[PDB]
Amino acid sequence: FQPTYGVGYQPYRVVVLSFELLHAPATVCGPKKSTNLVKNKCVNFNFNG
Amino acid sequence: AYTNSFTRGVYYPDKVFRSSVLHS
Repeated sequence: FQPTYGVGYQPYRVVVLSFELLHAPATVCGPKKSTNLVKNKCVNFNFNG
Repeated sequence: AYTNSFTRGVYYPDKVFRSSVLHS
């Protein structure tokens, strides 16, 4: 690689974030505030997404 | 030497709970 080359020949850094978007327990999350838990009442909910 | 495997070697195919069901 030389900076004199045309953009087709220029270096690109590439990253591929790969997700195991499984049923299995999550070691990674988006930053979100957890509420406390609730029971025996009709609620909207989110567990691990 | 060789032998019969009988009904060995089933394993939980996915990390999901299921109960009282015949699952394909």
